[PDB]
Amino acid sequence: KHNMKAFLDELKAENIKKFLYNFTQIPHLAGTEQNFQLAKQIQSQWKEFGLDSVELAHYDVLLSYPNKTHPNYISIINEDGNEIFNTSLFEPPPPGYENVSDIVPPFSAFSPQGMPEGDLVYVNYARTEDFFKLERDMKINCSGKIVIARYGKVFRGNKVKNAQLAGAKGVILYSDPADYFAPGVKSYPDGWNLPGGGVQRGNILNLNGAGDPLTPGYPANEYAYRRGIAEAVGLPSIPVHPIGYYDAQKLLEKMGGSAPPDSSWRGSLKVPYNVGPGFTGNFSTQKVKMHIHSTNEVTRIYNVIGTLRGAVEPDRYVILGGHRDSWVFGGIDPQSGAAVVHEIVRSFGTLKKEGWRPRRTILFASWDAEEFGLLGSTEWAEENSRLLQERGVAYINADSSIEGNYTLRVDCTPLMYSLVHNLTKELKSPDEGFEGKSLYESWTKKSPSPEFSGMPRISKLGSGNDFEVFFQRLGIASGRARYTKNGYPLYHSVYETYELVEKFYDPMFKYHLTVAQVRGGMVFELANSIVLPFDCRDYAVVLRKYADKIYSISMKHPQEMKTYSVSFDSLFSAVKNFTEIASKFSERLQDFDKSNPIVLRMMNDQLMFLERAFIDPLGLPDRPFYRHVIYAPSSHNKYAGESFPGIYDALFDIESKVDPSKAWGEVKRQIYVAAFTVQAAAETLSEVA
Amino acid sequence: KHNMKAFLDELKAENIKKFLYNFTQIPHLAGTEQNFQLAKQIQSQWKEFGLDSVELAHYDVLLSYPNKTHPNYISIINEDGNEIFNTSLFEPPPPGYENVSDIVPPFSAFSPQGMPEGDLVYVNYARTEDFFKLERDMKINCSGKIVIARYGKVFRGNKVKNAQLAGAKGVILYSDPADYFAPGVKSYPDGWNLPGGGVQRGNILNLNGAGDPLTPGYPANEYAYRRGIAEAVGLPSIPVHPIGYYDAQKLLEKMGGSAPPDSSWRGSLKVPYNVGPGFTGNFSTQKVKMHIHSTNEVTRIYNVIGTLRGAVEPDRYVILGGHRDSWVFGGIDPQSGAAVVHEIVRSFGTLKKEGWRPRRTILFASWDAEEFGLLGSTEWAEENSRLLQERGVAYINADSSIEGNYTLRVDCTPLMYSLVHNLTKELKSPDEGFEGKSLYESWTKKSPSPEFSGMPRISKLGSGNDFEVFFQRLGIASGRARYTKNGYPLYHSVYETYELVEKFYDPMFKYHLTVAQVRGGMVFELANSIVLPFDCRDYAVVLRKYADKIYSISMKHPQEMKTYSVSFDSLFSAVKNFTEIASKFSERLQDFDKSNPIVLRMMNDQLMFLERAFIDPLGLPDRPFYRHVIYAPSSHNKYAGESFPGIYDALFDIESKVDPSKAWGEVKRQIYVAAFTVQAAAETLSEVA
Ligand SMILES: *[C@@H]1O[C@H](CO)[C@@H](O[C@@H]2O[C@H](CO)[C@@H](O[C@@H]3O[C@H](CO)[C@@H](O)[C@H](O[C@H]4O[C@H](CO)[C@@H](O)[C@H](O)[C@@H]4O)[C@@H]3O)[C@H](O)[C@H]2NC(C)=O)[C@H](O)[C@H]1NC(C)=O
Ligand SMILES: *[C@@H]1O[C@H](CO)[C@@H](O[C@@H]2O[C@H](CO)[C@@H](O[C@@H]3O[C@H](CO)[C@@H](O)[C@H](O[C@H]4O[C@H](CO)[C@@H](O)[C@H](O)[C@@H]4O)[C@@H]3O)[C@H](O)[C@H]2NC(C)=O)[C@H](O)[C@H]1NC(C)=O
Ligand SMILES: CC(=O)NCCOc1cc(Br)ccc1C(=O)NCCCC[C@H](NC(=O)N[C@@H](CCC(=O)O)C(=O)O)C(=O)O
Ligand SMILES: CC(=O)NCCOc1cc(Br)ccc1C(=O)NCCCC[C@H](NC(=O)N[C@@H](CCC(=O)O)C(=O)O)C(=O)O
Ligand SMILES: *[C@@H]1O[C@H](CO)[C@@H](O[C@@H]2O[C@H](CO)[C@@H](O)[C@H](O)[C@H]2NC(C)=O)[C@H](O)[C@H]1NC(C)=O
Ligand SMILES: *[C@@H]1O[C@H](CO)[C@@H](O[C@@H]2O[C@H](CO)[C@@H](O)[C@H](O)[C@H]2NC(C)=O)[C@H](O)[C@H]1NC(C)=O
Ligand SMILES: *[C@@H]1O[C@H](CO)[C@@H](O[C@@H]2O[C@H](CO)[C@@H](O)[C@H](O)[C@H]2NC(C)=O)[C@H](O)[C@H]1NC(C)=O
Ligand SMILES: *[C@@H]1O[C@H](CO)[C@@H](O[C@@H]2O[C@H](CO)[C@@H](O)[C@H](O)[C@H]2NC(C)=O)[C@H](O)[C@H]1NC(C)=O
Ligand SMILES: *[C@@H]1O[C@H](CO)[C@@H](O[C@@H]2O[C@H](CO)[C@@H](O)[C@H](O)[C@H]2NC(C)=O)[C@H](O)[C@H]1NC(C)=O
Ligand SMILES: *[C@@H]1O[C@H](CO)[C@@H](O[C@@H]2O[C@H](CO)[C@@H](O)[C@H](O)[C@H]2NC(C)=O)[C@H](O)[C@H]1NC(C)=O
Ligand SMILES: *[C@@H]1O[C@H](CO)[C@@H](O)[C@H](O)[C@H]1NC(C)=O
Ligand SMILES: *[C@@H]1O[C@H](CO)[C@@H](O)[C@H](O)[C@H]1NC(C)=O
Ligand SMILES: *[C@@H]1O[C@H](CO)[C@@H](O)[C@H](O)[C@H]1NC(C)=O
Ligand SMILES: *[C@@H]1O[C@H](CO)[C@@H](O)[C@H](O)[C@H]1NC(C)=O
Ligand SMILES: *[C@@H]1O[C@H](CO)[C@@H](O)[C@H](O)[C@H]1NC(C)=O
Ligand SMILES: *[C@@H]1O[C@H](CO)[C@@H](O)[C@H](O)[C@H]1NC(C)=O
Ligand SMILES: [Ca+2]
Ligand SMILES: [Ca+2]
Ligand SMILES: [Cl-]
Ligand SMILES: [Cl-]
Ligand SMILES: [Zn+2]
Ligand SMILES: [Zn+2]
Ligand SMILES: [Zn+2]
Ligand SMILES: [Zn+2]
Repeated sequence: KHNMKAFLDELKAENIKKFLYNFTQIPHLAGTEQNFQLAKQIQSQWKEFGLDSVELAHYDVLLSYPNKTHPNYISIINEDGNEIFNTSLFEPPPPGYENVSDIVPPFSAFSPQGMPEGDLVYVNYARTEDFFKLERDMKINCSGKIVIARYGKVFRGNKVKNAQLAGAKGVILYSDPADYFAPGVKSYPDGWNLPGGGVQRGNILNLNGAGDPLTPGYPANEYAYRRGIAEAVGLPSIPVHPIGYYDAQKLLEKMGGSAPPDSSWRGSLKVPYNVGPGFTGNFSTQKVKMHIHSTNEVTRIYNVIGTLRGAVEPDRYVILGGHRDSWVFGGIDPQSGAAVVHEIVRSFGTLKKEGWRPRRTILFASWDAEEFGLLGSTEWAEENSRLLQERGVAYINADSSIEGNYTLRVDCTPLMYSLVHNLTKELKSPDEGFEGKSLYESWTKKSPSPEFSGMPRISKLGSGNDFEVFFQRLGIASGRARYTKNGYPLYHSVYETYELVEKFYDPMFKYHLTVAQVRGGMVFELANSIVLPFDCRDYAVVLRKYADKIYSISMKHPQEMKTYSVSFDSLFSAVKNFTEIASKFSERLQDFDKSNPIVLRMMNDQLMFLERAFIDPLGLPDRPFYRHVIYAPSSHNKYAGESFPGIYDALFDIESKVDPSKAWGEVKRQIYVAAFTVQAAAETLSEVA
Repeated sequence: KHNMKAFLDELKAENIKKFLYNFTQIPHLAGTEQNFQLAKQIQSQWKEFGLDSVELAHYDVLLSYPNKTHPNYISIINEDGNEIFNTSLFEPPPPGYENVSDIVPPFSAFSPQGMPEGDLVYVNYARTEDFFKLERDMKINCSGKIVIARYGKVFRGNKVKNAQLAGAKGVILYSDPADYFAPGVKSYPDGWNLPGGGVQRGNILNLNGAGDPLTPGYPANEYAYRRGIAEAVGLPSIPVHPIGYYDAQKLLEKMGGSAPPDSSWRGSLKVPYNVGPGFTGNFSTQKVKMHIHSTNEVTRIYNVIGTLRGAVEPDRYVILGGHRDSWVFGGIDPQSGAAVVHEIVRSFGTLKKEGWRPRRTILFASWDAEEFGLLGSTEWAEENSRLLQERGVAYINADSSIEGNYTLRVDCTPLMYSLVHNLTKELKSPDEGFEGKSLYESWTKKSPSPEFSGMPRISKLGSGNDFEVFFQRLGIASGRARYTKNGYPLYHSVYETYELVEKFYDPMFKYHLTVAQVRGGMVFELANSIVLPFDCRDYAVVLRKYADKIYSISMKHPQEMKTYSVSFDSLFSAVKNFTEIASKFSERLQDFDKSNPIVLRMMNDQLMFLERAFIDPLGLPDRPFYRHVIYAPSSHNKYAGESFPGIYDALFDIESKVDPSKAWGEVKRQIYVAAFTVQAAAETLSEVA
């Protein structure tokens, strides 16, 4: 039989290991020759593996790179202007890679150039609430200061935006052992912790879904018109640079001014964690000076796009996509995901060579420049948005397969909750102590949902990965899955290597195999079930949960809700209707006449277009590329999802707005928008005529 | 047989006559009780005629009405402030209707209130070029003046916008016999001309597709949040009022200042047509004073929505829609169209009662508040946009069936050119002298296309009617057809009556019948052809024509095109590709395996979504509701279509821009957008996998 079991059994742990090793011996930084070579290899092998076509799609996008002859670094500088202390120019490379060239030194991609000099303020995680505390409660003013912030909690682009809005003239990011050194574990190479010389690379953009900073809306193709840098989307206006905790200790140890406000502001280094501004009295005339010389350059990138034509509905696309570019070796990020995809392709190709075809078309992607802002996926989607809007069934992401070795992590649309439950009950747990039990059982035991007894946690989609264009811009049902912990310390560091994975995360490649089965399994089902495997009722349940949640936030302001006549009735009414209509649609989907293919196509179209129905073509306020009304990335933390984001942001900090009538007006406006869109989505599930 | 001939033969001229008479005995002004009653009648009869369901869909939208106890009028006022001349307060009503109540007096809907007083400037048709001539060449300054303009050439909303941007403090519109009195024909009731006391009502909004001024984007339903009037879309900021040529003569006869610049500025009244400002010396101290007291009011409107469920593809909608609201009696506008629709419904219902059903679902609409800005169609589309985006095959408009009695007029998407040619060859010409000949033959003889010998003129869609939301916002293939002349004088006047039509336009109701066959025929084919009756190749042909046209406009500026590197190569390349791909798609559509319904559905979806592919979700600059990249209403004349409007407006008057680098940049940007969208549309016709 050519069925799911056949697909699943052909997947091999040993294969994923061979591929991971192959993809991680040299760096594959976006826009470099080495990453072009790997694209060409992936393209050749997918062809050999059996796909019907395999093409490269290229774009010319804004990237950022340090100047090789003018390195970036930070100094403590004395009253004379002598640099008495300099941060490191490179991470000590790991054992056996000390002769690898083209390791990009740590830097914050897209930082502008500058050499600002000033007093430090320490801002904790540089979260919205950290700055509120500092400005509102402690009365510290960051204007003209250099801020230093510890990585963690929220996306680093949000930190930089927040610093910049507080009037900082520069930002220093560092990795605190409180957040990146697990108790009892040793530093790389002897365990999986971050050494003091390790540093986290990463871009610091605020793109809000735009893709290439220069070409919002349109693909960065050969004849594209580009904005000038001054009008580019999402670039920071102040220099930024990341450092490790050895160097951070040197910058923090002399800090003076106010004490930290409380213990949630103290990391684990042996320093007081004073907020500043500036240093204690003896050094009060020493300053910090950054030297940043990175340049932004339009550079060509390459996606690989593989097609496995569907037998019955070739005009219906199930997409498995993940990126290929890495900061350095990409041992976990992305290559642990890409090796999984490569084996998935191999297994689908095996079946195809024996004469099978999926029912719908499967598209496989190896995206470029994900690290620089999801640029490769976003540009390709901009190019192909019409095809995707009308034909896109689903998108399954495939970045890192592991960030830990404890249990499964799934984030996805409610429309895939049932699919994930059902598949995971049919898969074997790889976990110690659950030999012969199902993945559902182990996952449910170790990660119980907060809401329902006997079910597992499934999170909403956030962002900071390549599903963003598909889900939040285009409204294609999306999901992702990986093994996780109970981020990871070596994230975006030179120390993320093949050996890190083989020695410390997954020596048997069993967690990888489990992830390939979940991802692959999802795609197989999406691509081959006669009836699309979405359950609209699961949306109805979460919609009520989110409505209760947003209502409760509003209800912290009972007096304003009275004064301005703020009602959530319309939104609850819409959610009720969606629940009733969804229930009747499910009955029909169960009871409809199974022989009739138009009836079948009608009802699958209704399932496919349900996610699509949550898109507002007007987008969210000031964020035109975030069009989904139910889910957007948090305005405060790009990684986290926010539900009813339009209402959430209208309510956020509302007690501070100077014109409350106007602010509450806008809350009511967002309620109207959301109720309307919920009702409109429900109506797509009504009988059609 | 239940085929098109059966549908077509059941249509009767005598039926349309009975309905026209029924729909035109009392006024049906939007938002009034009488128009609600007619909606309820139409709903009852469509039910009786056989439709599967017939519902009212209501909205609460901004309308405008004069104050019944405080009438609007204009005065010449002397140095003392005595009103020595007053324009009329009502049109003399026609014979036999002098006791009809609730005839709304002439007014410009949505005018703000005011009583400005000043000197007149006469601005011809108040076109963009009229104001250029006045300001640039004649050096007359309209700032603080009251402008008087003759109706004609362009939509009146554009006139008012233009006046307002020139700094006018009020506008007076009038009907010049040069434009509204045909030589040799008598005034109503003795012929079809406009009497001197006749006046053209009409709204003066600049909505740019928005619908209800208060709820852009979203339906004006029960829980809608509304903008405040100050933030409403499209309202004029200066008072406006329309008058007839008796009154206009009194205002113009004393005009002084400069002579008219040339004869294209002179109408047919016995006045010099001086431009002003102000009156000749003896009266130089007399002024003009307007008194406008109209109010904007949120008012309920009612669309009637009839459904005839499809037998095979019920989730595919062919829409026949036209409005029901009228300024007064609506003898031509709209009721000559609505009576045609009513008979179409009757004929489809006849067949249905004998057991037939169309292949696809047919939706019939009787729209409200079209006269106030296409509000009823736009709000319903906003409500149902998701259903329409994914299911809408086509929209056939059905406003006035006649504006003359000479030949056919068709404006539509290229995708319907072949359909219209083929249908018209099968229909009988109603024309004198073409007894026994086809409508194609008479139409082709009297209205030859400018491009192709042996073919008829088919125009692009403009706007100023209820297809705008469907075509230019949503990208649903749209068309319209009526009998026309070789506008009409009594347009939007009290004199537009049943008798005007029965006595002077169409006594035998044969032109009406022909129009019902064309409209009905189109819908029948769209709704019942196995393969959708669109020919993508016809788009390819016009796309090249428009590209040649826009290139030629640019080429008036050869030196700037050199300096700024302005190339149209990408756009021509895209048009070439569309031509090649369209040709290959047509071969497949001809040669594909006819038995396979998914292949059929795939290919019909590709045809349905082709029009859809020209939509940019970002819209045109500053006009977010005009999203079609090939067609928008002219920024200078809402009635006229413009091709490649983004490039056209970037080029318009470019020699006047102070920063030519920036202006030419934006031209190149619009070229990129257009080439991209053309290529993207073409790619939807490529094999899908
Ligand atoms: C969820 O689904 C339910 C239907 O199962 C749906 O109910 C609809 O509610 C609207 C109002 O929110 C109803 O609107 C009314 O329609 C009647 C005509 O049928 C009007 O007369 C009513 O207007 C009068 O009364 C109003 C109420 O005080 C006044 O403000 C107004 O000025 C008029 O006096 C009113 O417009 C509608 O009829 C029902 N539809 C049905 C089929 O029951 C509900 O709207 C859906 N929820 C959402 C969020 O869409
Ligand atoms: C209409 O359809 C035709 C195809 O039938 C399509 O042609 C495509 O044109 C683009 C360029 O406009 C080609 O792009 C090239 O791709 C190759 C890789 O295949 C690149 O090496 C090229 O880049 C190099 O050369 C450029 C040209 O001077 C340099 O600017 C660049 O820096 C590099 O040195 C270039 O990107 C593309 O390959 C073809 N595709 C095919 C299948 O022929 C045309 O684009 C379509 N028209 C529109 C408007 O889309
Ligand atoms: C390790 C850490 O600091 N974590 C902070 C907090 O993380 C979360 C917080 C909440 Br609340 C909810 C969820 C998360 C979360 O899922 N974090 C994952 C961090 C790993 C990011 C990883 N992505 C990427 O590295 N993308 C790139 C580019 C992203 C972009 O340009 O948009 C980048 O992020 O620089 C990946 O998705 O695997
Ligand atoms: C009679 C006249 O003055 N004609 C001027 C020039 O007309 C044209 C010019 C060119 Br160039 C190209 C086409 C035309 C044209 O087709 N004109 C038709 C005038 C009749 C308008 C008629 N519509 C309507 O009355 N609509 C309403 C509401 C429209 C809105 O709010 O958007 C209004 O327009 O007040 C109708 O479509 O039948
Ligand atoms: C990764 O694996 C690929 C393919 O198995 C290796 O690429 C092959 O390299 C040899 C040159 O030694 C050639 O004979 C083949 O043409 C290559 N094939 C392709 C498709 O590129 C590659 O060398 C491996 N890389 C590492 C680091 O092990
Ligand atoms: C920090 O690095 C800077 C730059 O390399 C060092 O300062 C330079 O040192 C040489 C003296 O060897 C001078 O010629 C340059 O003028 C210095 N440049 C600047 C900008 O100061 C500095 O010595 C290093 N500091 C430490 C502690 O190593
Ligand atoms: C997950 O599995 C459940 C249980 O098999 C599926 O629900 C069943 O579906 C069948 C076929 O329609 C119904 O007749 C049974 O009544 C259902 N049982 C229950 C308890 O609902 C469910 O459809 C699967 N989900 C997906 C997306 O496939
Ligand atoms: C327009 O035609 C309709 C229907 O033929 C007339 O409406 C009918 O009016 C009588 C009252 O005289 C009732 O018996 C019916 O209930 C009505 N039917 C409907 C569906 O409304 C209407 O009177 C005609 N109007 C004019 C001006 O002739
Ligand atoms: C134009 O209409 C105005 C307003 O009706 C007339 O002026 C009014 O006339 C009466 C005298 O009968 C006065 O009491 C009002 O004070 C006048 N109002 C204003 C605003 O002037 C005027 O007489 C009419 N002019 C002509 C020529 O008929
Ligand atoms: C208009 O009529 C023409 C002529 O009948 C149609 O074109 C023919 O279509 C048949 C069926 O596919 C082809 O086999 C013939 O070769 C076509 N003839 C020509 C000259 O093209 C055309 O399809 C009709 N247009 C529409 C929209 O139906
Ligand atoms: C890098 O720095 C060097 C040397 O100090 C300089 O000459 C060069 O212009 C810079 N390179 C870039 C790409 O800016
Ligand atoms: C913060 O500091 C700068 C001092 O130069 C000042 O311009 C700004 O107003 C200050 N803001 C507050 C709230 O104190
Ligand atoms: C692998 O699993 C063991 C057992 O719990 C755990 O203690 C170890 O920390 C895990 N490795 C990683 C990298 O999390
Ligand atoms: C109309 O004018 C009258 C009388 O001069 C006034 O009292 C009334 O308020 C106005 N009506 C409206 C709706 O504005
Ligand atoms: C037009 O007239 C007004 C006079 O009050 C003036 O303010 C404006 O600048 C003038 N414009 C030109 C171009 O003369
Ligand atoms: C009806 O047709 C005749 C014959 O050409 C024409 O002279 C007359 O003007 C037409 N009526 C109208 C209203 O155009
Ligand atoms: Ca782009
Ligand atoms: Ca609206
Ligand atoms: Cl992932
Ligand atoms: Cl029409
Ligand atoms: Zn990654
Ligand atoms: Zn990453
Ligand atoms: Zn009309
Ligand atoms: Zn009209």
